[PDB]
This record gives sequence, structure tokens and C-alpha cells, in this order.
Amino acid sequence: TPEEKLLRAIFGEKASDVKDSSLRVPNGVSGTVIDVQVFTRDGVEKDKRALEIEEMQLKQAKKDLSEELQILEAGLFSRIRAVLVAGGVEAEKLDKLPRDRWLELGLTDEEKQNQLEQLAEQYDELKHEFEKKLEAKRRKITQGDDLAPGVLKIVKVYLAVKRRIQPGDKMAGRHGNKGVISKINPIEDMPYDENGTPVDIVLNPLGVPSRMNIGQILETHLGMAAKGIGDKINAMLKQQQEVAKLREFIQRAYDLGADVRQKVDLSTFSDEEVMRLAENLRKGMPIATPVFDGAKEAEIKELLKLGDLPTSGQIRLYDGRTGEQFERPVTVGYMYMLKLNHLVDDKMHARSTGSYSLVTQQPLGGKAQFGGQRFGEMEVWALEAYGAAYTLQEMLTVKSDDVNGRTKMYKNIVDGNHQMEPGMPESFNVLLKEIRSLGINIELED
Amino acid sequence: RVTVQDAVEKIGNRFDLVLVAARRARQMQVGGKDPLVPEENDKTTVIALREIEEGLINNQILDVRERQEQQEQEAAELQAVT
Amino acid sequence: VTEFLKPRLVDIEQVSSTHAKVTLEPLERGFGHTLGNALRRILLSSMPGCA
Amino acid sequence: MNKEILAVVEAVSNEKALPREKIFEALESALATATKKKYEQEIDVRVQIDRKSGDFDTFRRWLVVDEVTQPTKEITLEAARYEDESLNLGDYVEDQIESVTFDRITTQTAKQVIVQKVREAERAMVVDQFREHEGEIITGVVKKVNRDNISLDLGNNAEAVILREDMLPRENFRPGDRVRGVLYSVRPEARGAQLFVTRSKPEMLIELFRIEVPEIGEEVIEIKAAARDPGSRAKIAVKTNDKRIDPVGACVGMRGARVQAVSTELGGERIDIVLWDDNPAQFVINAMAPADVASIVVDEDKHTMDIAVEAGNLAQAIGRNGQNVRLASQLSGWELNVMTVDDLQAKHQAEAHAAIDTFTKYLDIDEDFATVLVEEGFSTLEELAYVPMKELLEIEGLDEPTVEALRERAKNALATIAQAQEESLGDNKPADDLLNLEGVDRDLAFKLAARGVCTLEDLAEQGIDDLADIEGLTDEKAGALIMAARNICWFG
Amino acid sequence: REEAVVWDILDEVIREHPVLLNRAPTLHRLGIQAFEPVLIEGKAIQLHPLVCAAYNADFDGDQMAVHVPLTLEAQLEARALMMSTNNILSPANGEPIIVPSQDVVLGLYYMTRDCVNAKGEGMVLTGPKEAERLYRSGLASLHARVKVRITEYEKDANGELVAKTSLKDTTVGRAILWMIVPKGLPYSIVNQALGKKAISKMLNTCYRILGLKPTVIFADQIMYTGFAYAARSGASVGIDDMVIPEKKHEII
Amino acid sequence: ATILAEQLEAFVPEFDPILLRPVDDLELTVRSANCLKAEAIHYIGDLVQRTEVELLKTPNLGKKSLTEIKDVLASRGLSLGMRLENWPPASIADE
DNA sequence: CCCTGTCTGGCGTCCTCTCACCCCATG
DNA sequence: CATGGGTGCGCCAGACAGGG
Ligand SMILES: [Mg+2]
Repeated sequence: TPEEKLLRAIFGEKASDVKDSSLRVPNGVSGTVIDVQVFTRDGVEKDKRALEIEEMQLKQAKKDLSEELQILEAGLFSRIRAVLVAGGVEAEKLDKLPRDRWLELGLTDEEKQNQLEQLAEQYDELKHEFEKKLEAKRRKITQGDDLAPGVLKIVKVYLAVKRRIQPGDKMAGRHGNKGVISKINPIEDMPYDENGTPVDIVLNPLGVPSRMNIGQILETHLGMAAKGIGDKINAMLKQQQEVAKLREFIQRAYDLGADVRQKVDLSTFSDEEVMRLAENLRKGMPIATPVFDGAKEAEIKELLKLGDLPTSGQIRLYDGRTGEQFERPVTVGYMYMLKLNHLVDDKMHARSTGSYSLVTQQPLGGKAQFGGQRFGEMEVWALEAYGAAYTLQEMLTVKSDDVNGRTKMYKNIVDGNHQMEPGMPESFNVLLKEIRSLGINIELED
Repeated sequence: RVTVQDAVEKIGNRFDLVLVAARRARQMQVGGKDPLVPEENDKTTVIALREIEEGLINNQILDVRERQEQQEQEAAELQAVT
Repeated sequence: VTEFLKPRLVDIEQVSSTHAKVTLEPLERGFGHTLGNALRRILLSSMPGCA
Repeated sequence: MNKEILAVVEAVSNEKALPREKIFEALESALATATKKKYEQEIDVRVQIDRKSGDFDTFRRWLVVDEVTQPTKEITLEAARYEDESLNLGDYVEDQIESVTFDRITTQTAKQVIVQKVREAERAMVVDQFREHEGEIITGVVKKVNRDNISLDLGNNAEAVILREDMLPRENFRPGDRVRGVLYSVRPEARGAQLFVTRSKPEMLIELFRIEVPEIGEEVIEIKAAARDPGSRAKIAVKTNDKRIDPVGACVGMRGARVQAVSTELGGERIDIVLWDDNPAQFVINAMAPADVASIVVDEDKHTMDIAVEAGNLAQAIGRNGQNVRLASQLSGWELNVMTVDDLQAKHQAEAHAAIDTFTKYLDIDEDFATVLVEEGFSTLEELAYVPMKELLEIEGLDEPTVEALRERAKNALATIAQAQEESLGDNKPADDLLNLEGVDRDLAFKLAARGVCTLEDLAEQGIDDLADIEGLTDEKAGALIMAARNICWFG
Repeated sequence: REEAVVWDILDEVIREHPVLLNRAPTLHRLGIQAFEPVLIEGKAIQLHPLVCAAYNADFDGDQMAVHVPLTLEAQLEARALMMSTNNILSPANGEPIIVPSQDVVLGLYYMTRDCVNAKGEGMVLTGPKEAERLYRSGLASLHARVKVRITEYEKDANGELVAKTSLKDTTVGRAILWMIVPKGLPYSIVNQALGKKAISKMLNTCYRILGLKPTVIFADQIMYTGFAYAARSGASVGIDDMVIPEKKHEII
Repeated sequence: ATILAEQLEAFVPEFDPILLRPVDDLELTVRSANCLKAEAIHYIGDLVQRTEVELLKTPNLGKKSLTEIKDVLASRGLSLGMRLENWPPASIADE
């Protein structure tokens, strides 16, 4: 423009033609930048931050190899002190002199002076090895890297998102009980029992008799038995009880069965490990159940009898909303549930108007490419199966392919006039050019 | 609005319902005509089907009103000329 | 910290006769159930009368 | 780049006939405003464009003021003079600032300010050159028709408006139609239409006649007055100083061709053309055309004229809905009463009888002598009280003693009537006597006098109960006023 | 930027504008159905449960696509042909496709049943309203056989609904479920135990008699009362529920 | 609601300190504060009595530091050249 | 020519979400 | 620098030989 060409006069530079524009990045994810790598093809000028990373890694590798030498030298001097306990020991004269000369003290030709000579060989090897390895590590940090044809420098940045949980993630147990988590309730609405504790997750019972995975209910009852033993340990430890009662109860919880393989006894743990073993058992007692030689029903019942839980595994549960009891007492316990990485803020996607493909003027495919969902062939059949005719016409002429049709559509939508000017799919013209590029003469009559 | 059952009870084809209601909604939205039933800030589609349910609009009345309000425009033009 | 969304009866759509429908908004993400349950249990029995 | 600034200044100066200086001042203000928008803080900014190179320097301006209200844009005179001793109140202190790159953003701002400067220079000078058009019949194209106004395009980015009251009642314009109208007002408003055009006002008629009648454009014939009922009927009064020219015949033209051209432009409005006379009665006779006037009686004191017509002409003299009499009254400036010859005689007989009754009642004269006074032209007690003694002495049978006695009686009658009305309401008698009690406003004194409480004694004789119905008088205020009246009348 | 004023704009455009939900393996025409959106704090499409039996959609990780009818004829085709209230019968036959699937038939089968003794055995009740009042206050049980007085409307004339009121020997749960049945159906549609075939022919007889709009609103009230009393039922599954036959070892 | 609420009623003159403040509390630039201390201006009440023309005579006080002082005084509702009768109060004359 | 064996062609569910890698070779 | 050449599918079906 007159003023854009006048730039040279009023301000300076030259003329405003090349589009000044800084490569800015897109959205959808938060994070915290934890690690930045900068690789430089050799010959290119390192900028100030690449020299900052070079000084940083030089400093880290310098400190690390110096600590290798210091720590292994500390172990070597501890070996020298361990050898010189006998055979010409100096109890006071050992720490009067500097520590690097612990060899010329009074001691004859024995295995000990031979061992001090071997440790001197090791020490001088560590000295010259530290010299040559620090030189090689400065070479590895300082050098460039072979890279792609025609690239100056590569910057890699590591974002660290923390994804919590939300309605839409997929959780599942270990038996095939899948499920999209559907509502994240408050604490108060949960069914609680006549102790006070709310249950965390409410599954659905109807998945059990059809999908025949009856193992999850035995896993639930045995998990409640394990947590009953853990609650009794927490009760016997929170009251600051001496180690005798803890030894009694842990021994009763570890015998408990038929002819089994475990057969432990706590009489060889010596009153300090038992407190730390109970510090590790207070959040529950882990139970092994091998695959086809597992815990039968009567053993689960006898372990639910050791805790003061009900025998059938079912506690009566109150309601959170009404505050009145559920009839016919329900099954609670602990199930070990897994979060799967089919999350919901990796599948969710939406597109009004994005980019368009090049050879056939249709939208791109995928999520990383900001794309639209494939209105496939069977959906075209399902709209022929109704009487929906205008919905299919805009579903494959206006919304998808015809470029003048969709710019007329976008103007008509932002002006309030819901109306389509149909036109022709441009990919049908591509079909005409591909059939016509053979010896075939396809046309459009009239 | 939930069901469109009586709008098919008064126009038996269920495909002519879509044409009559689309013609009516295009007259109400861009052409700037008043709705013949008092709305509740409904969109023009539901107001079209709501006029169909009252019975005061179908294809016969729409052709009657387009012929009369085209003859009115040409009559105004002819009385302005002569 | 003691400031909640104080609610109100936005309308009393009394449907026909001897029948009302009283809607109350807005309450907290959990107070609709406690006021519905409190008023439901009290009206059911506590409320006196003659028969 | 450099030479391009000069080429742009020369092109714009030549095309818009605008001072180069005014374009640069505006570009400097535009660039200063564009610079201010790039900073997050409200700064003051001066831009200076070099008139030879087109190079420009941008400052942080500091308006030198006596008292600083805005430290971000203002500096004290003492602080400004520390940097440059030559600075005065109202000057700017600068600060080396990076000039905004001339991107298409600044370019668009510069274009907008140039366009605005051209509206206040090129278009302003065009309106000044068209001083005739600002007053004469401008021609526009209808751009937009709204319910309450019509927007006209005059060309050169000039828009005019015709208001609904400024249109003829039967006109229907469409976008693209050509419309003529008088530019009756130019308003320098910061928003809205600046040019107001009328087709309904009388000026539209005058200027159409100026264009259609060469003798009016040459100042040989003058239009003295115009009265108009827009789109229905108008009257124009014409005069000439040249005795060889018939002014009515000139405005009508050959077979009415000129008046019919004006009528056709006004949607078939009927135009009567009348001869202006310097005698008001003769001018009103001409204005009443096409009705024949039998007699006129002029009341100069009321600025009214009674017009007698034959009973057959009464309906024509009044016209449809009084249109003829109203247009004649607006054209003459007189209030015109149209009646029959018989009704005028009956009115004069009733007025003469009322004057005789008034004189007999107030002057203590016989009916014969009162009749002589009315026959000599006396109708009011004021005329008899104030007229020169010579005119009363010209009446046969009046001597100087009788004229003096008649004047004294007329003055005493006028004084008695004044006192009667002043006691009936609160003009003077109750506005002094009844209003003596402290607190009595003139309105309350007239409310009291309407109950027959005319004096301060009459108020002293009242009870609170006798005054309780007077709007705005509380029992406490009534009691206070009665006690104040009693204190003056009975204890003064 | 997503300022504070565009969410009111969004609740203006979503209103009365249907969308086409679509399961990814669409086999028949009931796999594209048009809904009206209700906005969700979240990132997951909430889909009404009865409609799931049309899509063959469980909730084990399924995904669906939404499509927007842009033009005005397409909004009217989504409301008048492809709306989910309009697809209540499968086009392959005459069977209803909005049949209540799994939780709701358990809630009904636990509700309308009986046991030979409960709270309020054989007491007499003046209506279904105080049947629900006796269930809620804690004076009777959900399945306790009881004479009630119900008023069933049989439409035996030509389009006129005739009221007949009588005392049915029934349960408490059958009266509570009678509070939801529309007018024209007889009481014997709820007098039985209501498995899945019986609730399917309940909705089918409602569609054949009372038409479309009572069948849509009654399908919703069926689903709501099934979910609510299945929640009140507490119908778990245990290890003791699978009763081993005592005669099994001798047979082997 | 009345029943449930009745079942819960057993549960439920150197102007002012601004003037009396030291000039250092005005968050002035280290230059402006040191220029004011060199002229024995210790309190905000001393600063407010000085005219703009007097402050410009102070050694090393520039036009920029004067604008800073005005902007800071204006942020506290104070202006240069206010006359305080009875300043400094006898409570300050002994430091 | 009327039946029989062989030889080649045509075809086999729909949506999605990542990843990895796209012609040597050389006088 | 620019160019230059495996050996796990199974049924249907009709056209091409191949006897018959
Ligand atoms: Mg699935």
C-alpha cells in the first residue's frame, strides 16, 4: 500500500511484503515444561541457551565423574583402613599425615604391602582414566551431531500433563468387568454401612450371571477378609500396644488354613521387625492365591471369621440420599481395579470448519489433523432408509465437498439464512477426470 | 416440543409435512412474516409445526396466500403505473 | 466461607386444585436431596391433624 | 519511499484541492493514535512528519501544564524548562521512541483520517461553493427509505435526509428514485445526517417558482408571502415594481404552463397566485380568491378581520375543512372571520347593543347618548377614558365640561371594574388586604376571595372549620393565618 | 478465548436444533437417530439407556459420532423422521425397539412380585397413592398382597374413556406401578409378575391402543421407576446365591 | 419448615498518620528519596508544603523524579503546596 | 459337436486411535 | 547427479481346450 511502501521513509527496514509471522503452537493440552533438548548441526552458531545447556551438561558430567572418583576413592581408603587393622597398626599415627599416602607406613613384604601396591595400581589407573574420560566427555558434549539433510538445530520440549480422572475414562478389574465411569458422585450420596464408612465404587450386579465371571465375587470377599485383618492390625497398633499382642495376632493370621506352603513363625523376627511388618500390614494384609490351587470357600470363611466381619460377606448398607436402609443386605469388599489408557480427553473431537484435502476437496481424517468424522456408506444407506433427502444432500454436497457451495453456506449461516446452494461434488469431477484420462469419453448430457 | 404426531394427523403424507413446514419456516425467518400462533421464543421450525398442529397452515392455504399476495403486489404496481 | 447460594421458590405451578408443584432453586451440589428428604419425612408424619 | 511521500501529498493536494499541511497534521494525529494503541499504558504521543523526505519521528509527548493531573501525559512547566528553557505552557516535551512500523494497520488508520480530513476540507469547501444549493432545490437519489425518514445521496459522499414531516402526504419513494427538495438546514452534528431537505415547507414552493419563472430569478417579480397545505393547496402573493409586467400572468405563464409544472412537481398541489397589495384589506380580498368578498371590517386592536360574503359564496370562502380561510390567514398574518352579510350585520347590532348597555350601566348616561357614542365609533370604556379630548369634542352636542365628566366616569368605571375583579380573585384588593396575614401566597388569597374572604377583617372573622376545604390549607396553617389576621385587625 | 457471554449464545443455538448420533458400525436405520442436545459438563456423550438397545451400544468403551443438520430442511428431517421418539418400532417387524433392557426389568420384577408374608399382609388400601405412602413411610413392604381400590379406564365406546373402579387383590408394588400406567390400559397388564416379555407387550399394547405420545412418556416413566426401585432393591450377587444341588454328587 | 426450624433453635498538628509517615514509605525511586533527604524533608507533611518550583531547585532533582513524586502523592490523594497550620506537631520536634 | 477338465479372474464388515518409514549409487 | 530396472485361501463361475 502507499504507506506500506513508505515504511522505508517514515520508519525504516524496507517494505512490508514478506509476512512477518512467528510459528505459534495449537491447543487441547496443558502441562509443565520439564526438559528441553537442543541439538546443533556442526558449524552452526550456538546461541546463548545452547551454550547454557552445554555448560549445564559439562557441569553435571564433571560433577558426576568427580563424584565417581571421590566415592570409589572413599571405598579404596576404607579398604586400606580395613587392611591396616592388623600387622603394624598405627592407632594414632594413621590420621596425622595426609590420606593419599597410606602405603609407606611400617609394614614388611607380606600380602598387605602387595595389596597396597595393587590398590596404588588401581588408584593411578583411576587418576589417568579420570583424565582421559573427562577429556572424552567434554568432546562428546562439545561436538555437533549428524542430522537430517538441511536442518540447523532441533529443539525438543517435554510437556508433562497430569491427567486425573473424569466421567468418560475406562476402568476395569482383572476379570473382564469393563466400564465407562459415568458419574463422579459426592461423598455424602454413597451407600454407607452401620460403622460410617462410605463405599468408593458402586458396580452393577447384573453383569455376573450372563458374563460368567464369578471369580470377581470371590476376589471381593477375600479382599474384604484381607482388609478386615488390616483393620484389626490398625486397631491393635493405634492403641499403643506392646509387641506381644501384635505377635499373637499376626501369628494367628499367618497360620489359618489346611496343609499349606507358608508355615512362617514370628519367633525369629526379634521384636523390631514385627513392628515394621505391622507398619506395612496396617493398610491391609496381602494374600497370595495361586492360579488353579487357590483359596477355597471355607478358607475365605475362616479368614472372614478371624476379622469380625459377617460370614456371608454381605454387610447391610444404608443410603446416602434417603438415609434409610437398603433391603436385602448387599455385597461389599475390596476389588483391585485398573485404569486403562483409553481416556476420554484423547478420543473427544469436534470440527466446525477446518482444513481440506488437496486431491479431493473433502475434510482431512484424524484428530491430530483437525478432521471430521467419516459419514460412511452404511450411514448413507440408513438415511436412504428414512425419507431424509435434504439431510443427505447437505451431508454429501454442502458440508463435505462443494467448495463454492460451502462458502455460500458459511455466509448464509452467519447471516441467519438457513439455505443451501447445492452445486456438484468436486470429487465427482475427479471421477470424470480419472475415467476420462483413459480412452473412455464420459460426459454430462443436455 | 416432543412429538409431531398430530402434524401428521392433519397432513397424512409425513413427507408433505416437511415441505409445508420448510416453506412456512422460510417465510417466517428471512421473509419477515409474523407467526400466526404466539411463540415462547421457539425457533422457526417448531413454530412452523405448531402452526401445522393448529390447522391454520397447509399447502392449500400457502398457495392461496402466495397467489393473493402476488396479485396484491402486481395490483399495487399497476395502480401505481396507471 | 459461610456464604452459600440462598435459594427461593421461583414459581408455584399449582396444577388444577388440591395439588401444587413448588420448585426451589438454586441449592448447593447436594442440598436438594437434604431439603427434599427433610421436608418429605416431616410432612409424612410429624405434621399433625384430625381424622 | 522518500519521493513517494511527495508524490502522494501532491496527488492528494491536487485531487482534493486541500492544503498539504492539513493532510500532514492529520497523518501525525493518526500515527500518534496508532502508537498509543501499541502501549498497554495510556501515554501521550506526538508524531512529526518531515515534509521533504516523508520520514517521521515519534515522541512520548508531555503536555506542559501548570498543575499535573495525568503524570503519564503531563509535565509541570518547571520540569519541562529543566530540559529546554524555551518551553511554555501548552508545548510538548518529547522522548526518543521507536516509530511504529507502517503496517497495513497504521495504513488503514492513516486512510481513515485522510478520508475524515477530506470530509472536513474538500467536502466542506464543496458545500461552501454550493451556497446556492444550500437553500435552493438540491437533487438527490434515494439511497434508503425508513419509516420516519428518507436518506438521499447527493454524490461526493454527501448524504441528506428528508424527515416524515418534510415529505408530501402522498409521496412514495423507492431506492434509486430521483427527488428534488430545498436544503433548509445544515447542522454540523458529530453523528447523524448533516443536510436536512424539505418538500413540505413553503420554501420548496418559492424556489420552484424562482426556477420556473425567470422574472422571479431576475428580481423583477418578488414573492412577498407563501402559505401552504402540503400536497393539497397553496397560496403565493406576488409583487412587481415594473408597471409593464403583470406578476400574476408571469407566474401562471402561457395557458398556466408554469404553475402546472410547479403543481406537477408537488404531486398535483393546487396553487393560487394572488397580487400583493400594501393595503391589508385589499390584500385579504385578493387572498380570499376565488371567493368574492362583499365587505371587510378591520379590528386593528385584536389584529382580526371580519369578512362578509354572499350566502352562496360562504362555502367557497371557508373552503374544504376551512382550507381557504386558513391559507388566506397564514398568507396575510391576520385572523380571518368569514360570515354572511346578514351575520355581520347581526354581529355589529349585538356589539352595538352590548356597548350601549355597558355605557348606560357604567357612565350613567341615557340610551340616546350611548347610541351617539357608538355611532361615533366608541365601543369600549378604555377608548372613552384615554382617547384625545379633541376627538370627543368633535362629537355633536359634547362640550368640554361634559367630555371631562364622561372621561372621569369612564376612569372611575374602569377603576371600579378593576377593584371588583381584584376582590373577586387575588389581583390587587385581595392580594393586599386578604394577603396581609403573613403566610398568604397570591394563590391562597385568590382561593380565600373565591369563598368571599376578600379582606384581612373577613379572614379575622373566620373559623378554622370555614376554611378547612381550601386545597393546601391545613387546620394548623388556617389557625395561624386567622390568628395573624386577628392580631393585626383587633390588636394593632 | 471463551468469554462469559458465549455460553448463553450456545444455549440459544442448541435449543430446538437436533443432532444425529451415530454408532460406528451402523447396520440398520435405527443406528442413526436424532436427539436434542442437553449440555454436559464433561467430555462424554450421555445417551439415554433405552435407545442403547437400538444401537447395540453397551458402555464398555464405545464411541459415537455426532453430526449437525445444517440447513432448515435437514433440521426438519431430523425432527420429523429421524427423531428418537419416532423410532419406537423396529422396521424389520412389529416389535418395539425401545424395550426396557436390563436394570429396569430387574427393578420391575422385584417391584411387582409377592411374598407369602410381609409388612402389611392383607390390609386394605383406598388407592395407589396411599400404597406408595405406606411403602415410603415404612409401614408396608414393596411386595405384600393387599386389596386396593383402583380405577381403570376402559375406552369401550367410540373414543370415550369409561371409568370403572373396583377392588383388586394385588400387591403394593402393582399399585405403585399402576400410578404410572396411562388411562386406557387395563389393570391386568400390571397384575402379573412383569418379566421382560411382559413389559415388552405392555409397551406394545400401549402403542396399539393409546398411540405414540402416551407410549413415549410411559416408556420414560417405566425407565425411571425401574431404575429407582432397582436402586431401592439392593439386588446384589453373592457367592452363596449360586446354590449347589445336594443331589449333584450322587448323580455324578 | 416452621416445625423443622423450631427443632433447631437450641443449636444456632501534623495532619494525620499519612502526613506523620516518613517519605521512605512513599516507595519513591532511590534517587528521589535521597534528593529529598538531602533537603531535610523527612515526613510526608514536609513534602506536601513544598511547591513544585521549590522542589526543582533541589540539587540533582530532575523533571522525571518530580513527575514520580506527583504521581505517588496523587495516588494517596495529596498534592504539592498544601498549607498545614501547626506543622510539625510538638510530638515530632524532639527527634 | 456334447460333455469334461483346466485355467484365470473376482471377491471377501464399518468407524477410530497411535506408531514407523518411505530408491540405490556412483563413475 | 540423475536415472534405471515366493512356495499356508477358498468358493464360484465362465471361458478355453480336451477329450469323448
Ligand atoms: Mg460395544
